[PDB]
Amino acid sequence: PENLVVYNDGADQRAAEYLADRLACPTINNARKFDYSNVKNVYAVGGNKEQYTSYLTTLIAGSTRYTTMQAVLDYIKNLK
Amino acid sequence: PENLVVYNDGADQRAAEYLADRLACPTINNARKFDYSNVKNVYAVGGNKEQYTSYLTTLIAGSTRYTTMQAVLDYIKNLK
Amino acid sequence: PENLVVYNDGADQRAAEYLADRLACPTINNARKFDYSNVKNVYAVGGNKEQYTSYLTTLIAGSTRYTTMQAVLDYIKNLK
Amino acid sequence: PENLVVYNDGADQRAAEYLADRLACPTINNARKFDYSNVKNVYAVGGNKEQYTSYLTTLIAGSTRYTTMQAVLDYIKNLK
Repeated sequence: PENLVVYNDGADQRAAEYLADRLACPTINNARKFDYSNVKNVYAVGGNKEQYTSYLTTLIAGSTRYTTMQAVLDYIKNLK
Repeated sequence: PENLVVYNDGADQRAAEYLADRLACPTINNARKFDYSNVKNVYAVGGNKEQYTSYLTTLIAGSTRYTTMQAVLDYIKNLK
Repeated sequence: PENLVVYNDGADQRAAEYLADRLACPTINNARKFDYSNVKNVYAVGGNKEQYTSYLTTLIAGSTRYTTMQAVLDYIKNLK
Repeated sequence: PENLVVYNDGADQRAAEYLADRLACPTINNARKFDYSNVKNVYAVGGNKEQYTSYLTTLIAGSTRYTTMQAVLDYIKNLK
């Protein structure tokens, strides 16, 4: 209900756990059927918006697994 | 606010993700400072109760990483 | 060249890391193009044999992610 | 015997798996007692050299989990 990070099976879970560390919050596998309606900030890591809940707040993703990870690190480093 | 699974760095994350799959819920690393007061069911996987929040509901843990995993599988298999 | 554990993206990596702990060996993601010809024992965790190298020695897999994990634990517990 | 990536429990495994993807090779947990003498290139991700085998070839590590990950991405991106 404050922050949640969602990811799909595979390399993107890696990036998601780094984001979850910085935000001090939980992660969730997108394959798990879940009620996102009461989560304040829903972050998605990797892929496209259509894969995720319509309650998504922020998508962090690049062209590859490596650039998705770079995008997360950029996001983490530039938080104020 | 329904279910959350907490784990410590290492092998226990493995067991936690299996439990989170069965419960269709998020996981959280115990190193992340987090407010557990509004979570209905807090599950902890591995270790002892003193490592975790006082809002803990269910600890699933054995003597080793392998028996902790066995305990989680037992828990999953026997849910009705 | 003694032991190697191979897995596919997702839950099966979890089981593979438990097996790799017991065998004190490396793991490899099956998506990585790799030369298996010089590995003495090739273990695969989850799925079917057709997914993996023809140098496969032992497949440990069940009907589900949970029973694949059970099969690995059985294998670990019963080693002499 | 060509490439192997070693890591310690925790966040550094994340970076190690990205490196292993790029190099198409296995990963190994540093807690596993292992014979590194016949591996051509031994990569370590995170921490200091004293934690790892003396057969280590390349250490990729920063001041934090996040900068260790950045260092791996830099390494991956700049390979020719």
